[PDB]
Amino acid sequence: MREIVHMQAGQCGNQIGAKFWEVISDEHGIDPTGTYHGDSDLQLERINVYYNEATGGKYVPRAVLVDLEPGTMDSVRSGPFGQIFRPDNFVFGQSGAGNNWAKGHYTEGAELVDSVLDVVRKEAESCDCLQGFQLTHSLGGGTGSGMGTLLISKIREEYPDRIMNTFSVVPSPKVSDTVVEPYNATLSVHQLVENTDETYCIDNEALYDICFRTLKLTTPTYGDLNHLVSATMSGVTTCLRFPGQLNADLRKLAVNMVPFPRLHFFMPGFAPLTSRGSQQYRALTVPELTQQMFDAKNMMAACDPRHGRYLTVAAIFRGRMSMKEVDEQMLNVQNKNSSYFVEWIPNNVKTAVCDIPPRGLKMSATFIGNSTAIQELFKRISEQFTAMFRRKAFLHWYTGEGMDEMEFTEAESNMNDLVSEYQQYQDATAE
Amino acid sequence: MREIVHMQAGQCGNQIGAKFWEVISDEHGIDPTGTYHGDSDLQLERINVYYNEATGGKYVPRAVLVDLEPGTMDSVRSGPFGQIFRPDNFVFGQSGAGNNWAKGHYTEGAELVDSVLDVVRKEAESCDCLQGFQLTHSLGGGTGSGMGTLLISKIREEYPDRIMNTFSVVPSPKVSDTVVEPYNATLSVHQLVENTDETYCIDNEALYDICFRTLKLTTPTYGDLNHLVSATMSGVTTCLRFPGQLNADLRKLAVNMVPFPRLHFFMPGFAPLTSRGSQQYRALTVPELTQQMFDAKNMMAACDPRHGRYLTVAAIFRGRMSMKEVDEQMLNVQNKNSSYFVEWIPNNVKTAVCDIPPRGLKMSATFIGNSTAIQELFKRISEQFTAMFRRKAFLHWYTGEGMDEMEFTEAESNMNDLVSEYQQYQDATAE
Amino acid sequence: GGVAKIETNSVTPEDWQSFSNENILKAERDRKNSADLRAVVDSLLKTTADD
Amino acid sequence: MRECISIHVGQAGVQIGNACWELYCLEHGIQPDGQMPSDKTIGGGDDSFNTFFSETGAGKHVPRAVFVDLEPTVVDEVRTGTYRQLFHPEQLITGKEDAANNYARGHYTIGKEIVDLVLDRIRKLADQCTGLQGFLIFHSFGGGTGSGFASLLMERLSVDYGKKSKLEFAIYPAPQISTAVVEPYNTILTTHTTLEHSDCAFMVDNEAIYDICRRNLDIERPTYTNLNRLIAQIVSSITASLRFDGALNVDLTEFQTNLVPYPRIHFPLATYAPVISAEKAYHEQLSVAEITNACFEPANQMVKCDPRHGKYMACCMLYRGDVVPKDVNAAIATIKTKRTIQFVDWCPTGFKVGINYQPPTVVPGGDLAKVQRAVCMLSNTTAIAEAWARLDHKFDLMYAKRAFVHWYVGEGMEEGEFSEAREDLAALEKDYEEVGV
Amino acid sequence: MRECISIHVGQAGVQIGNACWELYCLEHGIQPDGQMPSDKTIGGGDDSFNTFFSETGAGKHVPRAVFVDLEPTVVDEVRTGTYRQLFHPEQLITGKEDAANNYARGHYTIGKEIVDLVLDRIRKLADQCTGLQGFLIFHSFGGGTGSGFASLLMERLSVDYGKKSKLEFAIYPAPQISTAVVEPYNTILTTHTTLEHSDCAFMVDNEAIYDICRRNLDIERPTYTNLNRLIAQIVSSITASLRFDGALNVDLTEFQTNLVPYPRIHFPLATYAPVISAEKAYHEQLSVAEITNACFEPANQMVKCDPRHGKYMACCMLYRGDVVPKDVNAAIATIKTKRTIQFVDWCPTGFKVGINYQPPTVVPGGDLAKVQRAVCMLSNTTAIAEAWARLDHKFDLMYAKRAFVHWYVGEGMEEGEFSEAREDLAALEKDYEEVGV
Amino acid sequence: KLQAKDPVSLENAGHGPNFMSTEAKTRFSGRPSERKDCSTLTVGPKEGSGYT
Amino acid sequence: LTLSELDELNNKRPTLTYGQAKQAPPEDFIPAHVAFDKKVLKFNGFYKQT
Ligand SMILES: Nc1nc2c(ncn2[C@@H]2O[C@H](COP(=O)(O)OP(=O)(O)OP(=O)(O)O)[C@@H](O)[C@H]2O)c(=O)[nH]1
Ligand SMILES: Nc1nc2c(ncn2[C@@H]2O[C@H](COP(=O)(O)OP(=O)(O)OP(=O)(O)O)[C@@H](O)[C@H]2O)c(=O)[nH]1
Ligand SMILES: Nc1nc2c(ncn2[C@@H]2O[C@H](COP(=O)(O)OP(=O)(O)O)[C@@H](O)[C@H]2O)c(=O)[nH]1
Ligand SMILES: Nc1nc2c(ncn2[C@@H]2O[C@H](COP(=O)(O)OP(=O)(O)O)[C@@H](O)[C@H]2O)c(=O)[nH]1
Ligand SMILES: [Mg+2]
Ligand SMILES: [Mg+2]
Repeated sequence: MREIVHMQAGQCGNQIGAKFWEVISDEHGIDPTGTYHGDSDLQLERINVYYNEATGGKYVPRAVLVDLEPGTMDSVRSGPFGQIFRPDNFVFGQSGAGNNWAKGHYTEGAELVDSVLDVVRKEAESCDCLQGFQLTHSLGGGTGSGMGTLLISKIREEYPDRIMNTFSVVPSPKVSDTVVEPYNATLSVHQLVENTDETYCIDNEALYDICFRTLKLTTPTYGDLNHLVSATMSGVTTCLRFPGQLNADLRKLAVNMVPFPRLHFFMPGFAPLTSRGSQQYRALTVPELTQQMFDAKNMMAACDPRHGRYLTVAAIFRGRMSMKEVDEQMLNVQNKNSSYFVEWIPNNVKTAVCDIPPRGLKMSATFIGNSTAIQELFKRISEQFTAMFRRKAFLHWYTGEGMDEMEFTEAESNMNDLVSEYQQYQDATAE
Repeated sequence: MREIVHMQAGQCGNQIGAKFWEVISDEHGIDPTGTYHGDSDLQLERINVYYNEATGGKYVPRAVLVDLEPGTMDSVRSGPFGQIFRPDNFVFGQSGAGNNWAKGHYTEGAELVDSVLDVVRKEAESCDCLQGFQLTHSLGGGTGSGMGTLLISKIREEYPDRIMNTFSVVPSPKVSDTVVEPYNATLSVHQLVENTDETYCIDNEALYDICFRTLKLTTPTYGDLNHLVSATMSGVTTCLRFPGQLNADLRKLAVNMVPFPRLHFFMPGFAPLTSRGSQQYRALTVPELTQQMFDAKNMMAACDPRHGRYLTVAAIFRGRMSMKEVDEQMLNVQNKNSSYFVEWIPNNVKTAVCDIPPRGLKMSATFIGNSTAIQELFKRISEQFTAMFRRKAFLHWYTGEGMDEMEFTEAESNMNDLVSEYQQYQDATAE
Repeated sequence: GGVAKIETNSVTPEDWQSFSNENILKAERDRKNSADLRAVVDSLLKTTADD
Repeated sequence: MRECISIHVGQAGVQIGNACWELYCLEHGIQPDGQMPSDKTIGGGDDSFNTFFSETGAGKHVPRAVFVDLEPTVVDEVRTGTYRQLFHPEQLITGKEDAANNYARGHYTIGKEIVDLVLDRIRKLADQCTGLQGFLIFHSFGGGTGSGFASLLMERLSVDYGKKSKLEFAIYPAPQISTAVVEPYNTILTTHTTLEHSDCAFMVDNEAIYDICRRNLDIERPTYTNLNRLIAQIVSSITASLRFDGALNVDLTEFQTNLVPYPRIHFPLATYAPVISAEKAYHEQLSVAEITNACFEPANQMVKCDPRHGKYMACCMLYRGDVVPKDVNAAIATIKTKRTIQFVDWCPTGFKVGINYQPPTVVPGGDLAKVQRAVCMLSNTTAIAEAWARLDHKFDLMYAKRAFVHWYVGEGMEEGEFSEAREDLAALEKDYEEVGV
Repeated sequence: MRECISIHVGQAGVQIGNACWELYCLEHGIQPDGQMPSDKTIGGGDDSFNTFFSETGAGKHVPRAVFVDLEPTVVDEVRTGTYRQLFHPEQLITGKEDAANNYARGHYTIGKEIVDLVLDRIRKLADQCTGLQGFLIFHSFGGGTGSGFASLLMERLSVDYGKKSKLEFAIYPAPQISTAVVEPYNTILTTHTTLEHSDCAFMVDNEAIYDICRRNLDIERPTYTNLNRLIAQIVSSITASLRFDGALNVDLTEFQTNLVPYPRIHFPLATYAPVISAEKAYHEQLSVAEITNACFEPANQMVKCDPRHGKYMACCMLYRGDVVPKDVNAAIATIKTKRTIQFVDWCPTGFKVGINYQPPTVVPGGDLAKVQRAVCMLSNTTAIAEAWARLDHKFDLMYAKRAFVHWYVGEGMEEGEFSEAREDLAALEKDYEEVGV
Repeated sequence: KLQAKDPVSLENAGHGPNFMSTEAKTRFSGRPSERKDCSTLTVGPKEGSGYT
Repeated sequence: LTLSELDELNNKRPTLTYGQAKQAPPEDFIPAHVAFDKKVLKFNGFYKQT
């Protein structure tokens, strides 16, 4: 009866959470009306982790949709699978900040925060065995960065023991999509380091590369982009919903994957992923699943674990497989590629096998990696931040509605401290 | 075979009594013509509480409809469910002041009181048990307050052993809509203190507050406010009419709320109250009912309950329930917010669980509070009255018919003693 | 009208077949025990007369 | 011969009586219309219903109960319900005005207009009875008719009858959970009245029964029906010695003699074992040692009262079913070797056991399971002084400022009976103290 | 008279217990609803189930097991699986939040929420035991509730009891295959309670069982179900001597007084023979001498440590099936003259022989063959120091820079616990090294 | 189905209570003591009652 | 490929993501004291005396 509360922040968070909720409703056999039309008892075995029994047979998702301006929530409500959400779980203000951390965290985000906190308190009271909170947002916005990090902080002092997951769409190394994006990313990870239990860094450049060099797909479309991220989201919380041979919840993943309290930025990965012209040329087996799971091209972040060092690895399998060959592949990957695994931790791969695969697949696997390669992303954001901060680019707003240069200085210092920590634990010796 | 004779006085009385009569006629299956079309024997077994059988198998409400001018009574005869009333208990005057307590209590009210008294004697002698009297008037006007308090004085002098509750829609600071509201309220609250056994004070700005934040409705108009008042009125006598696990009539409610004779000014509430768009998304349970009642934004009086202390709370639950959740929810509320309850009376909760919910709701509840925070409206009306009375304004309209200013001074003084008594029993400790 | 009355007792179509199958198998099981006892009684009716 | 007269007073009394008489009809095989099934038989004697049912002669088994209330709701609910042809219409008695949770209203104003008729019906029932074993008065200490008119009926019955026993089944308020604010006043007044006119006063709480139904019968949302079914099981296990036959038997007259030491301490606790649902019943042995331990568990009493905070004085244990007298005093020996269960020093032998070989009857569509063995425990511990002191503290809080006292003064009472009840209750505390020391 | 209570704590413990109890049910002829169709049993006579099952008196057989997890899952799979009716509802104790591979969570914060439920259930199962002989406890060292809560339960069980025999069947972490990260931390934090609260502890490696299934059973796709089946067969071969009748037979007291030389040296190797598929049993003779030789093989142990690097201190053989003590004497004579196996000089006779004539049973859908004879060889040997050495190397490698210690420190545990448990395991290694020189 | 029970929601199989239904009328239905049709079931061996 | 596979795509395929359905044992056991409760056989007799 463990259960988490989903929380979408920003327009990116709103679309990606709508995609996540519709795919998890497809997984649990929930119609767009809200009733149940599946074909097994295992779908209602653990329906309470994501859904609440409304009196009348309807299943309402345990989600809080937050936006500063009623923008993409209109699209969420007017699209398919958008009527399941409770209309009291949509929170909006009359203005809208947009790609501004200071307006999303101090001026406009400080007015909606009381209503969002009231809604989240109501959802957690509706919970009886709450596991934690799962917030989806993007680094490089105003509501996703500012309001999202404000929510993460507020719920951190509200519930200091529940497991806090963030799915953060991080800036890509190439193509900007926002010009104050280094500012928002730095000023948001300054909160994400010390206020989240685990953070999954996701970037559109690597996801587009997955969509072309892995699935071809000609036209990727953000529907399929958020589908890939939502498939990872469904994979990471599989043992909470279905029986398996080796259970591992979010607390288990955090315990086995976080060696030091600041080092909790992961690279997600989901790898049953085959181009439609090559479905006839592959065999869906555990060794091939492991190979494509540990392949560097499959990674959803632009950082290179070949350039870095794997501290910890979590592999969550789905399907009726053997245990011996799964364990053998996880040992064999390290025993061959021992230069990408730090050798002061022995057998740093955790295995979590669940019985039920997703619909349409014989087997599945999702990959959560805490490499030291993620320091390249923070190095990129740090130098892109200082190239602007050394000439006070776009800083007149951030000084206008109420910050100092000291906040940016502290955020840059915290990022560089994280980079130095990742470097020292990358090049630390065995003895 | 307990029964209540109903009285409507003034325009507000004849409107929110009409809505009350049609909602309990819907509960009892009475047609607008007057012929029964229900489905259960429970729906007729205690119909003698409010109805009189006539020759032809048609039920007549046991109500007396009083107004100084016969426009509102033509409107209430014309309204839906308006032809069930007798035409004999429709007492009208040719002239009539309106918004003048002196010309509703002393002049053109001293000769219509004989006719309404004759109708009251008729409807009281056409009875076998006569539980009591229910006046649904409103303070602020002339015939609502003056003629209403004259009726209460006459009834208390004639039958000083029957339960007798007035509701009153006591004036608000914001909606206003009448200049002489402080005079009209101050001249009648001391009469209510002296005579009335239960005063269920409702407020217009609080009703607007409910229909703005609690249930959206996007245009609350006036019928929805009356329907809230009517549902609150029907939720008190559900133990008189329908059977339940634990029963509490009007006399039991009076005994178990009022500790002292002068503190009988209750503040009511209702649950559940959902928006029309989010009614099928809610899990309606007894704990969530308690969540909705024990809240500042749900009370139908303008007072905030957090600004004082609860003396007693009545919870009249309706529906197929378990008594343990009712008891444990009341006890958790008391043990959590024990600072807001008086400590010299342990367990400040009266509980009555009836088995028949109102139509359309599976699981309902009626709130009654004897809070010491009811003194805010009295302090507000007192300061408005002394603002309009420090220099004698609008006073010739009251002193042109024999009223002295010493009456105004005595009413203000008695209202101040009511405020001081509420303050004393709030701040009194178990010494 | 029809009247809503829930259903209570109603069997799955493979439960209906399993009711008639286990009645036949129980009757066949008790029939061969009687046939075993018939050969016992017939045999001892010859031996006891011979002794 | 060996019959008792039931007096169900209050809404709690009437609903408890509904559960009790449903259980009695199911136990004796009597149909809801008071007839024998004829083509079906229930078995067991020729007069093993006469304790509760009087035979007309045509097969009509009218009971021996008086359902009385000053409210036409809960009793006309019985008159409308399925047991409409079982009760004599003059047994079911309704007033007009409600007592409104007021002892003064139920004892001085509304009780007097109906007390004459209810004693007339009681006189008719007792004259029908050959030799009466006693009265069983089912009510609640919470307030209204069950605290007022019930105590008035006790005073009038003690005046008119005298030596006949008047057993009480009292729904005593929980220390924390209550449904009224005048419950300390009503409880102290009705206890001061019944302290001088009762012979035994079996206490049953409500929060404790909620605890039993939650932990044992795993019902997370119990209503009053399950509580009343448990209380019906208590009273059926009490009177099964009178109804059926078997081993060691105890009658209601000297139930008291083997129960109450002094003519002040007549408030025994209650316990029933086993209380188990249909799932966790056929996976256990249900031995006599196990059910005695289940009776002696602190979180199994029928009243919210920890028995470890005080010594026992008497324990009357009524076993039902496949109970051999070897196992009863095998288990009682282990109880006596246990030192946490500590008895009072002036009572070396403190057990009275009664074994009937009739198992309890399970109700259809109920919650209890059909068990082969059962035991009902009646403990007379000193630990209930904690509940008495909680009642005293609540009465002090309410009576310090004279809250809800005009409602009692204006309907008959003087302002001396409150203080008299208070000093009587303090005297009861001191009597418990001298009994304990 | 005898019984053996089985506790199954952890996900691994419950998954061992599922196969264990299906094997026990098929051995004793008990259907999953909980009764035997017949009365007489092949081999043992009448009450040959009392070591594992208990009579309710009405014909229901309830196992003497306690299935405990700090998690709704897995125990809910048992509760809604095939054996939903065999198990008592209250002997399957579940928590709400898992310990999440944390010894601190499983031992200091959330273990002490249902440790008293499992202790009360143990005491209530022991009350139904006439003479209790064993406390067989099944868990894993992978972490979580199988380590921390197992340590807490073992500590409270050993201080409550202590005249009984608390045997362990632990899933020790394999040298190179492991499914978690903080496994050395959890194993060293829990090895103290296996050192000083255990009478005996049999630890297995998952990869050793994988290797014997891959080689002997010819399963290139082995699974935890197969692993639990082999472990259940080992436990059944250990406990068959109590329940089934036969020749010279060893109960737990004889076994563990002939197995351990010193109180701290109670950690024996486990081996089962003949682990064989059916299509290979068609070819093999499966004679006593060759199954004994198969027991004395390096690549046949349940734990990855080569026994040629140590001295065999003691060996207890438990034979089952078509086994004659003459054949056993011939097999022991064959083994004792082998130069590969060498013993300590302070054990002149080093074999304890138990014989049963009940062959092991097979499960439908199983993997082992229906062998006419079998043997479980349990050898106290000093060659297990390899596993402790590998575990201490892993733990020192992770503890050199304090990885994952913040979880344990913040979850109510002092930081010196790791150091003192490492010191205890170093002392255990020192004893096992210079016990056999 | 194997959780802690609710008589209200378990009324009318699993669809909750009925319209205009009271607690006494739903519970105290006056049903006779049922005699089990154990034709397809396997009755356990008799243990004997206290009279035996 | 044939374009009729678009119409064949809506076919019911045998769903097997949840594995084989585990067999369940029937509830065919009842204790004697619950099975034979309230069952009495009634007869009538002469009992002649001299
Ligand atoms: N166990 C149990 N207790 C009940 C039941 N009904 C009411 N009570 C108790 O009765 C107390 C309230 O007093 P009532 O019995 O309702 O009042 P009354 O005796 O009918 O007299 P009035 O106040 O005039 O209605 C509550 O605190 C309940 O605990 C019931 O059905 N079962
Ligand atoms: N032999 C065998 N080992 C198992 C099985 N299931 C789990 N394990 C072992 O258990 C170890 C992990 O601990 P778990 O049992 O899964 O977790 P737990 O004991 O329930 O404690 P938590 O982590 O809090 O859930 C792994 O290293 C496995 O080797 C099984 O079915 N058979
Ligand atoms: N994968 C994915 N990324 C998105 C989506 N919508 C927006 N983004 C990313 O979000 C970034 C812009 O941040 P934005 O969503 O405007 O932040 P906000 O203003 O707080 O909502 C861009 O870099 C986009 O790449 C989406 O549907 N899918
Ligand atoms: N609820 C309600 N309030 C009213 C109505 N009419 C006036 N009021 C409020 O009450 C005050 C005057 O009361 P009124 O109805 O005129 O009293 P009457 O003349 O005796 O009927 C005004 O300030 C209004 O705010 C009505 O029809 N219903
Ligand atoms: Mg009543
Ligand atoms: Mg687990």
